[PDB]
Amino acid sequence: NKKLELMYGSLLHDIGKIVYRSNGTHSKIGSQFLNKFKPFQLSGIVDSVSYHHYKELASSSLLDDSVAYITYIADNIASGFDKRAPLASIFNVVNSETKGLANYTYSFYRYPTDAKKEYTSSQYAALVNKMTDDLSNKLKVGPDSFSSLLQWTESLWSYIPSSTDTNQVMDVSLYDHSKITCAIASCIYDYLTEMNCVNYRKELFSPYEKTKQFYQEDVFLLVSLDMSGIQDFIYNISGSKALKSLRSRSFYLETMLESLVDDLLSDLELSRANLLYTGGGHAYLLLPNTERARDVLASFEGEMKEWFIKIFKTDLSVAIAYKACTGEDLMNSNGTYSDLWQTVSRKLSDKKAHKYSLNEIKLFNSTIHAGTQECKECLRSDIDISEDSLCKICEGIIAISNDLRDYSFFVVSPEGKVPLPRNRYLSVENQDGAERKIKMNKETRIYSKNQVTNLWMCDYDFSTLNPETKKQGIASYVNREVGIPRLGVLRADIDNLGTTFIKGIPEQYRSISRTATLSRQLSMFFKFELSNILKGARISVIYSGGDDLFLIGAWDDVISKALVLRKAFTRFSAGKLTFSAGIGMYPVKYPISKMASETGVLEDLAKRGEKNQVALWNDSKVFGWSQLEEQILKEKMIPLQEALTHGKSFLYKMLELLRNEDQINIARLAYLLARSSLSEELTQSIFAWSQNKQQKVELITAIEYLVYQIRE
Amino acid sequence: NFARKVVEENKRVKEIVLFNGLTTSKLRNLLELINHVYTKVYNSLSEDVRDELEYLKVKFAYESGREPAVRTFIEKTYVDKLVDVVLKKNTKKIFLDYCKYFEALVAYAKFYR
Amino acid sequence: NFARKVVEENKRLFNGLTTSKLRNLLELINHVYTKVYNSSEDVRDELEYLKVKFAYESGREPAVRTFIEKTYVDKLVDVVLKKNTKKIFLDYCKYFEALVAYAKFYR
Amino acid sequence: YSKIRIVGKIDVLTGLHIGGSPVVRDPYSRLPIIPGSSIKGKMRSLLAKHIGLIPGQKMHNQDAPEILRLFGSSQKGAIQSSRLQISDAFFSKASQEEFDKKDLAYTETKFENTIANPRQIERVTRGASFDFHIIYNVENINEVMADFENIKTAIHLLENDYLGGGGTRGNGRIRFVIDSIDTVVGDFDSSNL
Amino acid sequence: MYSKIRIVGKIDVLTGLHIGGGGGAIASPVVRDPYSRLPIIPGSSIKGKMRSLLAKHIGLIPGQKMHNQDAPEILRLFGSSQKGAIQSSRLQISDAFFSKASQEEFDKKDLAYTETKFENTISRLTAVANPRQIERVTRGASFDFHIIYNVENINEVMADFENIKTAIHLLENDYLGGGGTRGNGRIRFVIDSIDTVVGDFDSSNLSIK
Amino acid sequence: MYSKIRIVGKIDVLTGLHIGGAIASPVVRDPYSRLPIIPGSSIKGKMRSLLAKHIGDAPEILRLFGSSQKGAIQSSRLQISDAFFSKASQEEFDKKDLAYTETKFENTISRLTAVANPRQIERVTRGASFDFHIIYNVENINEVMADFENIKTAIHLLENDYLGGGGTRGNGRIRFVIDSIDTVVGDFDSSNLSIK
Amino acid sequence: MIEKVYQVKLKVYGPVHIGSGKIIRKQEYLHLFVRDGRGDLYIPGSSLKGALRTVLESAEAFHSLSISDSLPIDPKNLAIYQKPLYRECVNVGTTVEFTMKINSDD
Amino acid sequence: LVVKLVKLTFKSPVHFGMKRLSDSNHTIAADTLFSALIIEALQQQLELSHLLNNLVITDLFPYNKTSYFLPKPLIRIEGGDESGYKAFKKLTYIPVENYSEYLRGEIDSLEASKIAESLNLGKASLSTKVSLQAVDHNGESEPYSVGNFTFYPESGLYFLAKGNADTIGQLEILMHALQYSGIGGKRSAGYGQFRCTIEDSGKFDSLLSQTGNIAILLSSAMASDEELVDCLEDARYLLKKRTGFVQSKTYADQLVKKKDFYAFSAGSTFYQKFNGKIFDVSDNGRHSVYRYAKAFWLEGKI
RNA sequence: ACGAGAACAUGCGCGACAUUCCGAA
Repeated sequence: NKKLELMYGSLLHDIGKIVYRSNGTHSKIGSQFLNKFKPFQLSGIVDSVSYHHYKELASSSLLDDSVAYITYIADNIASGFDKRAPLASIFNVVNSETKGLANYTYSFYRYPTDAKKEYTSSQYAALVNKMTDDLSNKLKVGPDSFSSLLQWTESLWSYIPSSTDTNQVMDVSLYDHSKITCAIASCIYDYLTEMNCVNYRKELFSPYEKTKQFYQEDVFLLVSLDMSGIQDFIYNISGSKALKSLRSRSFYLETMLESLVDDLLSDLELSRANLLYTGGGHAYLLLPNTERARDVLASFEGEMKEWFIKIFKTDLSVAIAYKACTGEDLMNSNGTYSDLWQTVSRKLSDKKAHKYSLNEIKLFNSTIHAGTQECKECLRSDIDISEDSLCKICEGIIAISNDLRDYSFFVVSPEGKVPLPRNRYLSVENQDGAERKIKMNKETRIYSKNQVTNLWMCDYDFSTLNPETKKQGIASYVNREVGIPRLGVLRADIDNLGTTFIKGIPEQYRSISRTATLSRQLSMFFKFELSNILKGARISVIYSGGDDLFLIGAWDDVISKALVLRKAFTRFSAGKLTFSAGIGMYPVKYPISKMASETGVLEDLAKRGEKNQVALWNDSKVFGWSQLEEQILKEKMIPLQEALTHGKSFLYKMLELLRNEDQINIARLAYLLARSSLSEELTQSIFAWSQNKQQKVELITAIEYLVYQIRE
Repeated sequence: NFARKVVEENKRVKEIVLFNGLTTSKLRNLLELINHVYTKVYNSLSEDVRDELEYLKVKFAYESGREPAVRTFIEKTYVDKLVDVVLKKNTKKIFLDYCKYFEALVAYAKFYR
Repeated sequence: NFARKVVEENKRLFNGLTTSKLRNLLELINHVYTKVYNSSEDVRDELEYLKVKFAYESGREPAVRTFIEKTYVDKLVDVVLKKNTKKIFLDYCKYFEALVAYAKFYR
Repeated sequence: YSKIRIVGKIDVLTGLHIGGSPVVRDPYSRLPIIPGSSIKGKMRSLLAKHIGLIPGQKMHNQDAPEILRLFGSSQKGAIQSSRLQISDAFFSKASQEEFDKKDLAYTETKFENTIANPRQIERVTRGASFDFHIIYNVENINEVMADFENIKTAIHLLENDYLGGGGTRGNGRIRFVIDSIDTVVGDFDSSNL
Repeated sequence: MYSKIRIVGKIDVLTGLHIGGGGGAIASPVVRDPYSRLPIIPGSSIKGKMRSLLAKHIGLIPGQKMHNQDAPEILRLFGSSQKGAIQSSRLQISDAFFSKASQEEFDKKDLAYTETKFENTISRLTAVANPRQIERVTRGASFDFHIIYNVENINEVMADFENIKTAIHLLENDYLGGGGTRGNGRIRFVIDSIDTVVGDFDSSNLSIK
Repeated sequence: MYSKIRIVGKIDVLTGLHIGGAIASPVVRDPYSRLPIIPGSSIKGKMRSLLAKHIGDAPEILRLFGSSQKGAIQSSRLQISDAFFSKASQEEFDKKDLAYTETKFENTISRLTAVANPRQIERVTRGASFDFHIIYNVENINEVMADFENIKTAIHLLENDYLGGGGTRGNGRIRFVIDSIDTVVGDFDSSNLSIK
Repeated sequence: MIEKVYQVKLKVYGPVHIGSGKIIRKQEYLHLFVRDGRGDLYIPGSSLKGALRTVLESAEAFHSLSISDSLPIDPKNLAIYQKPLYRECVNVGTTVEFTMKINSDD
Repeated sequence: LVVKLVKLTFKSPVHFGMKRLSDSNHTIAADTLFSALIIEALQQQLELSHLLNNLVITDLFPYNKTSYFLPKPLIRIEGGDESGYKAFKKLTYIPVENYSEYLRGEIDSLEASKIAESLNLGKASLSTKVSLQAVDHNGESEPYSVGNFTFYPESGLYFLAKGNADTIGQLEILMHALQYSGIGGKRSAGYGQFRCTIEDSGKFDSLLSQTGNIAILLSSAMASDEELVDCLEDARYLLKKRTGFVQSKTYADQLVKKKDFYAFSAGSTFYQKFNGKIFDVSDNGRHSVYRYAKAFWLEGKI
């Protein structure tokens, strides 16, 4: 198990830094700390921890076959003295070319605060004690235990700085550094095994020039796996049962993407460390640049194409594009890192262009018999349709519904509910059921939700919280005693997110570990903190990730939580990241595809120009976030609500007067304000707002909001 | 917005007082006559309309003599002179504009109360 | 209106121009106007008595005589009698009211 | 559900003034008119004064139960319909022709020195008659006798007092002459009352 | 065979008519036809008052809280909206418009089609009078009323027209909108012609007054 | 061969027409010009309902308005387009400063508490007119006249009925003015064809 | 409160004149006595109420009593009395009757 | 052949359904227009040989008062900012005068977004209606949504029809009848009325006269199995699934769906031109349902 | 042989309940 030893050593190579900060070199301290534990006393792990730096590696006196050389070179590639120093926010360096360099740091989900802070040695001692207790009994060494070790490392070291060098910035966390070092070490081990290298020292370390040569040798593969058809699969559904299936379809697609990633990693005998990013249908991975890896990629691509053709025809598809990457490219010494990622994306797009082959196109038009009956949510008739007109999928998606609320684990097993590649099935099940599935058969995968493999996904649904309204679902949101019964749909997206990845981090800071840290921070914000942001609101989170954010709930709750989310996103990114969203208000039984399309066009309207705007209900409601929060609501809506508390007919008269800009209507509005029997100063304020352009629109929006709030 | 300016310039505080104590009660008869003429015009200037406008000017003078506040309002806002202008031009659009001007005057007078 | 010009010409106003002396003429005009408002030979008799009372007030007060001379009110009564229509009588009453209103306005 | 139509005449014993100073006149006929609102308000006030009043009676919705029954109520959650539908009392055509026989105007003008600043008030000429039209809704058979007793008491009080204008100074006295009390709609028997 | 019978006639305003309409220091104006700015009698008010008076005459169900809980004759004439028991309304009453004859009679005599009635409320504890101005349609006015009866059942037509006659009698002895308990809304119906415009039904022996 | 007959004309809003910013009970309006419209679906449905009541679905109703029943698929002969707010009425309402729509204020007096419940509905003003455009498809010559009779009947009924949103309470009364009935496709002689 | 009705008769011992605002000079036939619309001479109740108010000069009790206009007086009673001023006055011995209704029990 | 520009100006809102009645597309593909033409030629008792053998048409493309639009070519864009590629992706139609500039990669991401927002077609909307057919039979109203698209006053649709003189004349007759027959999914219920104008287009004649190393699909098309061997090599395309129900009075007693078809969307780029075919998508019917998959080719230099 | 064909945003609804142009000379 030399590969497993290298994995364990590379993940834990800097475990001694925590002990050192708790208060010899950190490598020796970590070696002693790991030697305290018998299971981790294996030669490879302790050798990697002890001798991953040049000073110790020079006089290690090893057999030249040790994985310590690979650990050292992976640490050099990944990383390429205030003991009580905090973790610097990654966004401090992003967009620093324009909006400057900030001083936000994390205190020992956490928000940077931009304040002077230190990590107390007592805190590090407590962390060391926690690590000792967890390693003594709860953790073990083995092929199946490395996933648990990675999850434990992510849970503990996520906010521990990787290095405390004062000259450099502390953006990269200890967990990010360890994970990137482990992934690079695994790739280098696979490369050397493919090249039949016996003496690692003589290969890279011994002359000290072969290390630079290996840095110049192409060893890695940047792989992008893109799933297309997600939006149409989720939202293009028709029927009265579509609202209950809205979240189930998105969850099924996310779990399918995770299953694809896990299958690809298992074929390559790699762990989740090599999985750099997983978002809205995209998966970025770092693989070895071996012939075996390329053959595995080709076989996986062909098999996935065949499975998606068999199950979904042209509805859903997946593509895989890989580009050969160098150690210098990972370290960005030359500057080709952004070029590498752009090349990967362009190759992925080129593959998405010529998506199907000759034989597949010919088989598409074979269509032996007519469709006849077709299912309700799916306008597919090729699939065999059951009674009540439900297709094989969406009959099982509905079963995943009413069980996602009840159960917490997602089981990929030989028998289940929704089909998955390699002849598997996804089923939502509880703890006992998942354990039963594992006991009955192997190769069964368990996915925990925000807690096996842990998946970070926003699953906030206010309907499931109340047992009485659980069966109703999203429609339960329109059940209200005051206010117009409507559903608010929020379609939000980060502006220039890919551009921020490519150029937001300057060339002097861009690297693989920086990209991993930034992607992990964005994923943690949009999969974990979003649920805490939306607490107590009648909102159902259908899709997350920041790249494509879709929520549905009550219209006023959606607007309020959109304002709160904008403020929290400004806090989390410490500025330097704009946030544009489109809000729509639709009745129940309105087509879900229609709601999605209208909110999408509102989102596109908000995107153009300032790229920091909100389309509230139509093309005339493009406002700023501060303008909507302060001017429309706080400065105008609140005084009118206070004065009128119903005055619905009075507000309708004001609206019909404001819709006409003729000066006679101005005089009529003055007379109406005179006859309104409210405070004179507020009448003057309303008249001034009406007179001034760009304030009359805010007044009209406030009046409409109040009317919608006072409806029956 | 000449009406707004002419109603603002004479706004004083003693209780906001407009035109030395003008109230809508003093303008009720004038408003009634103007409404009658406006309805007659809208239903259809005519000879009877011109006679109505001349009687309106006579009533303007009578109310100006009766109440000092009405006199101040009339001399400030040039309502009777605009009636003469409407009589001279003798087009229904000008009378509609005069009615809109009087409506704006009374609306702004109530607005600053 | 012809009433305003003659009234402002009389303005220096006269005692007949003042509402005090003009009160009796106003009351007689009011009587005939109320009769027509409710509505004639009786109207003709009232107009004849109105002319007689115009002469009466001219005799009792020179200022009322000057007012009658300047405003041609008795001549207008004769013209209304010659026309003998309700509309012309209403126009004459409106002219008399305009005279009184302009006299009050200038005073 | 029956409707009893009570018609008759209101005779002006002493000059009657209801302002609109000029007395109110019907715009169509340009003749004096006694609005139904005036008659209903005066009768309701007199009948309420006849019955006891609570010490803090600041609203018409907290009168005696008979008052709310006959004249209606707007109390929140206790809206009672008005069994009485008083109509505008127009100038009687018989009285109009009587006035037209002679050279008599329908209205008189009375002067008070107010010692002295003279004040002129227009009144309806003494002897004029106005025909009224009251509608009583029979929404409770057992209460009809009590309601008509209250109506008779209110009519007697109004004949004692004045109607509109300044009555203490001596004007506004009226008399009611009842013509016929017949159930215009329904099968209720109104011969007794 | 669908038979539609038309009743066209006049509504005369006996005493000042005040039907409130959103849209001058008066407390409340009247509803007016926007195109001509002339006062109007909406068919909604006519139908509602007729239905209410018919319901009172026939007798309300004790504890009734819906208009669909009226007598079967009322639901037959004025319509019903019960789930599974929705009855089409045979009576279609239209807006009554200020007639051209009355408009000419009011252009003569120089009238304004409307009057500002001054009233006041005398406080029962302080005897202070708070004034109030309302707008009323003058008592010389007449409105063209047009009603359509739908013959959905030949047998019940005579009974329905008897009910309509009773409703018209009640409405004539009652008022139409506004503070009619204080001399408002008095009206009279003068039927010009009852004819079967559509179909072959014989409505010669049918009268609503 | 095949023929198509065009019928153009006006629909006059005799009484306020209501067909379902922030407005209580808005009327249906053109999305671009924000002008009130009469949907062709409403006209077709009202005419079909009146014809079904008159005749009585029947073979004539399915023949005119189309049928998709199993074994009885019949193409709709009557294609009734949306009625658009006429330009002449638009100019007339631009003059005299009149809005194309009015807010009718109503209420409901409860049978229990007698409290009035205020309500507002948008309606098209009585002065308004709409351009209506109908296409008749001559699928069978021998029946054409009969169909037009039915059409005539329906129109007659429609001029005694309402169009939508009210009617029994005075809304939606309309009148038809037939400007022309011309055969746009084919050679069928439509000169003698008429409505009303 | 209890209402009491009094038939109050005023006997004319000296000439009484109530101004009607009308003065006729010799050509017409002199201050004219007040007459109602019908043309009959009478004593307005307002003049008597004002005279009683002046005699008293409380306020609440005085406003409770209502004194109606007097009944029409016979035409023969009117005459011309010199004071260089001539006025129409009621002849001595004429009784003028009116009704007074008091709501004040005390 | 003879090339005619046919411009359709729509009077009422038009309903173009992708898969649902609530869907409101702004254009139709070539197969929908060809099906309408076939239905019209069958109503008028005309020969279908000209339509099935010689007529070559393109999809309906937007036009406004400024210019005529064409589908965006599926070419490789060279493009530091990944969002620029998203801006290019959201682009759908390009003006004819800007087509060669776009092919040479002279349109930037900001310019592409400006072009996308310069489209002045019209406004899509959702009209909600009811079905009272159940109310009479002791039932309830059934609300349903129809998606429609109202074109701007100077905007509309157009297509280029290619054929010989006989085919062009028959097409003119068919379009004259189609003006009153209508196109769309609610023709009998008030949507889809239009007036058409057929004229020679010197602008589009010059555009089509251009040659180049790449070919662009102006119509939804699909090659036969024989032609698919060489045309698909080194091609950027998009497979669109053409599905629908058969609209006829004689295909079957009950309405049934056609066999699902897959066609290359308009704007797809191929290095080998292929001629399409009129694919028979009927499945055991009384007649044969056609689907127009012929290719209208625009040559260009990438 | 036009994601098509058939489908009335339709049915019930009073702008309504109570109110003195009034006290003083």
